Amino acid sequence: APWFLEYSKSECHFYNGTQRVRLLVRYFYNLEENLRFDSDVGEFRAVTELGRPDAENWNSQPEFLEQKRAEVDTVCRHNYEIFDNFLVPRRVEPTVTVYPTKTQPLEHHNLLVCSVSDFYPGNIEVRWFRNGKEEKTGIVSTGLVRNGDWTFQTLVMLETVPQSGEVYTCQVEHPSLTDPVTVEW
Amino acid sequence: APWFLEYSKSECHFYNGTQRVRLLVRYFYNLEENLRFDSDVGEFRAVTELGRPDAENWNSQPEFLEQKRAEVDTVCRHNYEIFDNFLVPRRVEPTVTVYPTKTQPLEHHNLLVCSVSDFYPGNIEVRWFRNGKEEKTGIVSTGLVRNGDWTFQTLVMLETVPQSGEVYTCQVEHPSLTDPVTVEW
Amino acid sequence: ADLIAYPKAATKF
Amino acid sequence: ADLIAYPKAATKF
Amino acid sequence: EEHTIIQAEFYLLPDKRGEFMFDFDGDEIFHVDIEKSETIWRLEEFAKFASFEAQGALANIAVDKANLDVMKERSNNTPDANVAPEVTVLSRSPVNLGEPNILICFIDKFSPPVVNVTWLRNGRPVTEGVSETVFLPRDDHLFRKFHYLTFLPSTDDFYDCEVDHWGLEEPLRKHWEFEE
Amino acid sequence: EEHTIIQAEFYLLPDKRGEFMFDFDGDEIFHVDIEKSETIWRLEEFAKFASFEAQGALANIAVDKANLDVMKERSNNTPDANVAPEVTVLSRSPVNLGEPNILICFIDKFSPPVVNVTWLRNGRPVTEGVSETVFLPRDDHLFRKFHYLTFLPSTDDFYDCEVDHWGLEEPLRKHWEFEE
Repeated sequence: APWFLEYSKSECHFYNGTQRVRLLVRYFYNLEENLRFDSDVGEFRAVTELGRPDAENWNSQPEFLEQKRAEVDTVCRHNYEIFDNFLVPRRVEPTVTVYPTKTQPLEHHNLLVCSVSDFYPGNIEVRWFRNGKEEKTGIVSTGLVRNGDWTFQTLVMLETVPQSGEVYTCQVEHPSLTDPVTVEW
Repeated sequence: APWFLEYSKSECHFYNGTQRVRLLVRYFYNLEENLRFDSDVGEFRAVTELGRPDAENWNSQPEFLEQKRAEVDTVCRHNYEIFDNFLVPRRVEPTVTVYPTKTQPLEHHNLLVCSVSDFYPGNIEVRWFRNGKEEKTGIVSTGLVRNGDWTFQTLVMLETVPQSGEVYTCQVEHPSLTDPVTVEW
Repeated sequence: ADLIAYPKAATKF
Repeated sequence: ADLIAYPKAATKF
Repeated sequence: EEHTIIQAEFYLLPDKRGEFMFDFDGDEIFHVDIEKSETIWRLEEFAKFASFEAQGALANIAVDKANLDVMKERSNNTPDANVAPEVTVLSRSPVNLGEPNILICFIDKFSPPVVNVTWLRNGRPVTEGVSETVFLPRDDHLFRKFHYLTFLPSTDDFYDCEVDHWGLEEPLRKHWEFEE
Repeated sequence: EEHTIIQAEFYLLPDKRGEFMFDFDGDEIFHVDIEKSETIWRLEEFAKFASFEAQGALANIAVDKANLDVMKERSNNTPDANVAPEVTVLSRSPVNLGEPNILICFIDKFSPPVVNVTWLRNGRPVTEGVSETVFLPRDDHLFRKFHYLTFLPSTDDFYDCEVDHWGLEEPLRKHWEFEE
């Protein structure tokens, strides 16, 4: 089945607040990125032959070029100011629970799971401790799972042969928490 | 065990009555759809190598091709006219009942079930209300269950912590009904 | 009771 | 509720 | 008005079985009993509104028989796998003790279109008060089918739908019990 | 502070569909319903903090419609393949029997941005208690999308997310079952 798609993305990149902004517009036709506008360059640049005509045409209109370069402030910085009031500071505390499982054959238990869900933003720390010593190896994770509704979840598992008397602790550090969250097992 | 199956489907698609008809014949050999005839195309088109011979052979017989294209009227529209007298207008009013359950642990009640059964056709609306306000979240459904005998059934459940004094209403809208059906709890 | 039409099956080689 | 700006789309030939 | 009329037919080897039927928006209108050469309406009432000349369907099957032989030769070593069915069991309508009802055994997403279905009541085969549909078409290349069992609701009995298919290791058994 | 705001828009033929949306660090802020000409915030709460004038987005789409026609002519036989999606199904949060939860159907790495998604419970289509996002941007030229199903956890039911895309031979079905 033949399909035709005119698709563009206008990416506004921020480094340390709006201290350094960079606008990057990318144009695609079906599966090919054919042209782009890098604010750090100041003008359009063809990515493939199919995008040359537009670079030639648009680059020769000083009035229009001036307008794009200004978008770094008129669009990027402008919008950041608005979003900095509710999106940048959004915080949702995670729900932390621990629980054992098998995974392998059976008898006893070999996997300790630390489930961290329903949190935001995405940067988080999850550590495992065995009677006070941080377990660095034997860790298996599902990675940072984005839910699409502005929340994340993840599982961080420790492979172990539990010896009665041992206390395991899952420690979670996250911007929405004033103090590390711990859960023992 | 080796099995061999020659299977074909002749689908007649209708959009807004017989205003726009589209015939689609699909041929399968065991698990592979190998060839098809799309009336909107006018001729056979191989889906896989195994169906090429037939497209080549049948497409080169103008007499036969003319006959298939005509099936859009000789078969599709022709049959729709017949069925429009008893299948299109078929209506069977649903039986609606409400009842609470546990599902979870216990004590009190946490699930209100709206049971809608024995109805036709399949398009239906089931809404929940709490003292006049439509409950949008907390709804769980079994989906549109087809019974195979020209009737449908479905359960639409509301998750709640009932507070004496609150009145819950299940409202059902369906083509077979002149007025919405309501059941309180 | 009107007659239902059916699409004719074609022969292969 | 401040207004979000959007980059303007350019026309091609 | 969005609607769909599907006419489906096939021929299967080595079982030597054919089928010809009509579907309207997902439900069977009728099928032709190949052996007896007659039209079987899914709902009796349908017969007073339309009619069909069976011999036409039988001719179509004869063409499918012939074509299958061509198809076998044309692929050479075309034989392959199959798809085991999903099986579900639920009652037709709300179940009330003492009020006769019907259990539905829903067999879906499978091929070839051949199955062995057994209704069990407290582990015993039931052959009276049962019925079934022919192999119904899906949006894809697979089939679905319905089996029915009449029963008297009770708190101490239990039921099972046993389905055997080439794509299954051992016969599949889906359980059903009444709950108030 | 490292952050990224992506504004994405497209026009697709022959489906004749357009889209215009904003993304913040990978999550949708809002998108414009082209037909109704209105802003739809991904999270209700967002509306009290900002606003958008939809007509501006509709103008942009009009320009993209026009440009598409130029692009079709400029490439001549530009048509090509497509990319089938990866599909995954997982629960939103830890699943506990009797506690309503949500299944997430994650559709990733595909193009064109068009799909048919169906939620199945014990093989049956579910259309109540479901929702979805529009086509979300990736770091590359492909799209991703999320579908959601509300459900009551149980040891005997099973689910499936059915996804159909031009890049797929047959519709794809990803399974999910509860496990303690």
